[PDB]
Amino acid sequence: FPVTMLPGDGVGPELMHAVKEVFKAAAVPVEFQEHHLEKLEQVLSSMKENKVAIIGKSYDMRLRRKLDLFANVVHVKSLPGYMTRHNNLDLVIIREQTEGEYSSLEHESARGVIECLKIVTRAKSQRIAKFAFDYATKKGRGKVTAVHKANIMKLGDGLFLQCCEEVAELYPKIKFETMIIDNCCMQLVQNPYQFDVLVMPNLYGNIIDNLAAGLVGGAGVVPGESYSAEYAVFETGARHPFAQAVGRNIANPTAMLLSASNMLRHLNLEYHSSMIADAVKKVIKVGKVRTSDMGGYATCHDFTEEICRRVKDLDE
Amino acid sequence: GVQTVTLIPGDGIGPEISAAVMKIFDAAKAPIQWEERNVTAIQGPGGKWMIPSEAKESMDKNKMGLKGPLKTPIAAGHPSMNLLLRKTFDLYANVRPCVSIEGYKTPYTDVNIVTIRENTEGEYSGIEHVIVDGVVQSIKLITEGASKRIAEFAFEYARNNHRSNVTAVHKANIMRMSDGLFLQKCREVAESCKDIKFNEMYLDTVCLNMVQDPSQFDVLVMPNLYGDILSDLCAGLIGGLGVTPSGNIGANGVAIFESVHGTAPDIAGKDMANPTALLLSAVMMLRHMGLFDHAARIEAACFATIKDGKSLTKDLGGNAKCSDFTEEICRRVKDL
Ligand SMILES: [Ca+2]
Repeated sequence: FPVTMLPGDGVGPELMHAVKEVFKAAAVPVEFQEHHLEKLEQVLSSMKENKVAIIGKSYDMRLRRKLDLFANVVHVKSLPGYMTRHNNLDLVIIREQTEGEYSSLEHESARGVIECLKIVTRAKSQRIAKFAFDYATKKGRGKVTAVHKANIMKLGDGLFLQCCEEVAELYPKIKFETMIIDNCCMQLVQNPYQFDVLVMPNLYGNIIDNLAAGLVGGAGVVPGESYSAEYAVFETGARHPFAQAVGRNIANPTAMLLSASNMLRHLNLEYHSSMIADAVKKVIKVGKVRTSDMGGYATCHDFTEEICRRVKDLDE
Repeated sequence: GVQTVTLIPGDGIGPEISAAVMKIFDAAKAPIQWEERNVTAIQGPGGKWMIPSEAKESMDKNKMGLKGPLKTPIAAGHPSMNLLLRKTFDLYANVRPCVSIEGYKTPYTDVNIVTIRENTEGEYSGIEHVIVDGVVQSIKLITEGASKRIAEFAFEYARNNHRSNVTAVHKANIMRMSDGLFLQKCREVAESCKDIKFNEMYLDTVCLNMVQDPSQFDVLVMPNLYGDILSDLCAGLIGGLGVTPSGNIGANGVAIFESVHGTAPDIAGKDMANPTALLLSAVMMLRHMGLFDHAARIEAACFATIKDGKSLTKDLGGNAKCSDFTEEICRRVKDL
């Protein structure tokens, strides 16, 4: 019923607008506590009570810090109508979201000699390898591949890859592979179908999230989720700086609505989740209305308006 | 008159494909003579930190070097073989042109990317520390001198090879001090060469963009780790590591052009290896040496042999043997 709503930068407020409209059309029984953009405590307590949020975009990570959103899940799944150089793809990208080079540990050791620390610990390494294998079974996935550069970063990635192999033994039902990132990146664009579930540290998840997203139709359609031990925040999967900050009434709501459906499935209103999801996927398949990013000529509320037309018709 | 090139055939299929490159060169009557050396690291005084002296000495004289695939060493303390080669010759720029081969149907056509990767610093630095129990620290360092050097190299390469744009790839929104200094040294060079159009993109954005529409990129220069992974991404756009050349520019006019694919010893010695990777690298080599007229032919015949489709090796989907492939290119250049 109650969900924390962080509209975020750029078109985030516009995107979340579409979610509310669809939810009104589908008569979704969730009330959103909009919190706009210290201030994190108010949001934090909202999370502590609601335990589930939807958000747009050491900047915001201190939020991830506070709510301990250590795992990031991104679903890359081709949409039936939306045709790309890679069709019928279905992967999930599990990415550890708090460590690495993302804490802003940087100094000058001499003039023009900048040093940048990358941290990885056994605690969070395991935590995401366990999460990854939990995910894979709880969703029926076959295998999980651990991506790394442990032949160069022997201690750090090596500690990551090790924890992975330790958790891989407690889950014998699921195959376990390991692949080096520079190869795993080449493989995703030649033949992405060899992969099932990927698990990686922070920086490699930033690379593969957005590379994978391009395979399936771009930032406009690829959704994502970030989990804690208690909370679950739902967002978009491709979070590069120019993800969708460019435009007004041009943005593609496909990514957040599908993320909103996933949020409803987390809230166990699995009805509305499957309705909205199906409404979105069919509107795309018919191919009448499509936003510019998908090669169509259609405003953002044009797409949103037709989505509701379809979802209201399913209700009746 | 005649140029002597240091030749490192390496392991696995390496000596097969390097004989192919030699014969094809002879077929095109290229003024190249070969000096065969091996670089497998010998155990230095009290450890294992050095390559054979005859290798060092030969490459210092010949300046040009052609390197096949190298077995990954299995010795206990053995370091990366390209690490040693990188340190002893100060190979700071790793150039990787990726152009779709007309005869190889891939989902990406009309791609013409050159990635210039910095090869000395970045996340691939030797420094890693166990801070406390279960907590590991890895050091990425960017220096001003190394950044300016690679930036300067990228613009020079665009000038000499008639490329219009240089794009600087970075993650300076996350690593604001380290990558920021890479950006700002890139900008300084950019302001000095305004005949080259210069922009900056973020790494993550590029990968998304590269997978959708690679036609929008020209040369890309970036710190070490980003290069290592994005160079293999673009490779995967044209066919894979079997058809991508790769050179490495170091100090004292030393350049080592290499194949980047595996030693692949499951087909080793069976006359089934595809030597177009090494050969295209050997074209870069010939271009680096000024033998443009020899390079243009050799490269032109290899491209033809592939567009034809009659002679193709198992790995590219064909049934023919390396020997047949190598012979068609030879017979194709002789009438040229
Ligand atoms: Ca590589």
